[PDB]
Amino acid sequence: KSPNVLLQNLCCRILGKSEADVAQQFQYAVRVIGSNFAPTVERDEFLVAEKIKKELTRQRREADAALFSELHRKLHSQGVLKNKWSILYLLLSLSEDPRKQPSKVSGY
Amino acid sequence: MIHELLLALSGYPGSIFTWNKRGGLQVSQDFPFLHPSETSVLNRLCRLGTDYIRFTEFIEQYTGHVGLHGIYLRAFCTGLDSVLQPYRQALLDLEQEFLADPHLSISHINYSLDQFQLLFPSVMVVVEQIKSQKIHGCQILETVYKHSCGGLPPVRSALEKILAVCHGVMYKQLSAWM
Amino acid sequence: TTVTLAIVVDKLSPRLAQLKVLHKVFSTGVAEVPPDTRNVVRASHLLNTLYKAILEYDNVGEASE
Amino acid sequence: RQYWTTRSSKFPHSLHLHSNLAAVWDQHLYSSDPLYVPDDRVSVTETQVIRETLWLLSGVKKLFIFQLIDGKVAVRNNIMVTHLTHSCLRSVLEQIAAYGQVVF
Amino acid sequence: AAAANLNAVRETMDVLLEISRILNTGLDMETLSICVRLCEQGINPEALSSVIKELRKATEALKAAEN
Amino acid sequence: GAVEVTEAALVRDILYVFQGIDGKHVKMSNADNCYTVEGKANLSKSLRDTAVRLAELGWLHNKIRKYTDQRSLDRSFGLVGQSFCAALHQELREYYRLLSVLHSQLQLEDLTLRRLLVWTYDPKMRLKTLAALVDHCQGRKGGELASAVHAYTKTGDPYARSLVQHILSLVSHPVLSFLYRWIYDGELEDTYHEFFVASDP
Repeated sequence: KSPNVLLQNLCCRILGKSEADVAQQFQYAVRVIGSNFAPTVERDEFLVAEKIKKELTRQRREADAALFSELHRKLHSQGVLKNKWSILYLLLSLSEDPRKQPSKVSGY
Repeated sequence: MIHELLLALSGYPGSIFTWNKRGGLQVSQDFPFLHPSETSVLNRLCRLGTDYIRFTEFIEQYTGHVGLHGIYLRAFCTGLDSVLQPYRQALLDLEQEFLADPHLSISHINYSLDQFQLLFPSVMVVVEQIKSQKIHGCQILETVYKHSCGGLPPVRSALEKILAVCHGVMYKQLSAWM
Repeated sequence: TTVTLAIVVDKLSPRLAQLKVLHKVFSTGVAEVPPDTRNVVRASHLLNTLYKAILEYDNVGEASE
Repeated sequence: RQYWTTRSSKFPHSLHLHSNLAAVWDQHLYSSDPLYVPDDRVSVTETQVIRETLWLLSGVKKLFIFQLIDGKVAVRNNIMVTHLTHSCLRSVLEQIAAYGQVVF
Repeated sequence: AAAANLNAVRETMDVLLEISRILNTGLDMETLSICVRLCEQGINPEALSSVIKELRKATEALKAAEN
Repeated sequence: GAVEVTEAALVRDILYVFQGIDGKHVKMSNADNCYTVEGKANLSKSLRDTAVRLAELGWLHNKIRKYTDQRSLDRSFGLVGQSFCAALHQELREYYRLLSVLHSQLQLEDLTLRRLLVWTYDPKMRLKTLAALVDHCQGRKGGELASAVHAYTKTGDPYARSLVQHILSLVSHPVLSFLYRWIYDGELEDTYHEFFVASDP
């Protein structure tokens, strides 16, 4: 229920360990989270979506990019989430490239 | 709106989209609440619906009796119906999708059906050629091959299926003789 | 499950086609035979209509199976 | 509710334009002719229409939507569904009705 | 009301699942809702990403040591 | 009071213009061959300018559409011409699928003009390249068509390069099939006379 409890549950699920068996990792996580609780920049999902589309193009998946645009439309149409920017940023930070060799030209 | 459009593409003319014996299906100019561009797009689809209606009338007229007559003409009608079956299925799938998401636009239907805009005109051209030239017996095979030589891959695949069925009949008669 | 009228019509399409052929055959085999015809004559007309329809449809092939 | 019961209960199935095209069409007629009176049509559900059609194809002789006149199955002229146009609904019901008459 | 909320949450979860699989993010089922439910609290998503990356690194290290 | 068209209404009209059919307040001036925003409605200069910049895309759209429709019906244009028309139809349908996404999003709103410009930037490049290819490729057939495509392959822009290489593979599949049949069957299906081997009967 409490955000700390949810973080503990998440770490337990990720490590496949008991709550006590991740205390050091949990302590590191608590320090990391307590470092910053509020975002330092404005929220606006259009930039997130544009970045997502650019990443998909860089991954040679333009059809998947169109699918992502469609799915973003569907989500915002059936909007039940008020903090999408955050979840989009999370998913972007967690995105991987399984369909191509790992290499990217630096963005500015 | 959307349900009546799907009905009209399914062959059920409505109040906004009326059937003309000469023109086929067309959008009523009097239908309010549509943007004029929407009416134009609808009429572009209605050209396909018109061709579908005319094809269905032709199929029923020339297949239902078991003047041009013959088993090859019946096989042609059966082939046309079997090639239009995927269009019917895609129309059902579109219907389900539009029932699934009320925020989908008519443009979604037009995109989902755009692939048929190329197949249908070519087959209608072939059908009208068969009708006008009164092609009979194996001359139907000749006509279908000649039109099958077209460059449109969707047309090529459809005509190949039709030609294969007609050749299956010709070959059956040949088998009987030989 | 969401069953729509279009889905029902499509599901019945093969049965509707069979019914349409059956109705044409029935009209030709029975309704065209005058009731004032001797039973042998009515039967012979029905049987000949059936035979001719069978021979007509046999040449259509697998699409009419 | 028994659709064969002479009490028309108009229930709006939704406020969505795509769901009320029939109501939208009647409103278009009312908006195009200020003397246009909507015909008194019995509101039937699409599911109910489907079930009545299945009963017709199963051989039920006394259907509310499809009236048998002179050995021809005919649609009652006073039937409306919220999500179908009367002309389209009529055309589809008549296409089914021709086979219903043959079967009958 | 509750039926509508359940429908909405189901469809949102399906959309998020599809978005995850199309992006090939690599996340498993349990990040079904709770992880995002945490992010919905207004938590710094950059830090959340950093911590989840660290946890993934630790988990891979532990699975490599075990294997 | 004058009618000034709202941002949403201008978006709806411009999306109709993008679909290749004019709006209710912005209409194709057929004395310039581009969509002009009427002056009966009062919009700011920047809004009208953006509308024009976007209707450039509608102009290209309608040109490509007319060319594809017209050339698609002539069996005399040959298999290569029909394949070119098919490829163009396919790209057009991709563009239309994006336009339909943008329509659907607008109706779900029922988006700003600048965001729409950004969304339309990439379509502008693609359709510009395709229209230019079409114009340079008009009046040629068969191996002239194949050469025309191979000439467009020389573009240095990589987005254009990939588009044109796909189109060239599609357009060569028929030519390659003809040549394969000439090499394997020792026979010709040349009834249009587009293959570089002439048989003289």
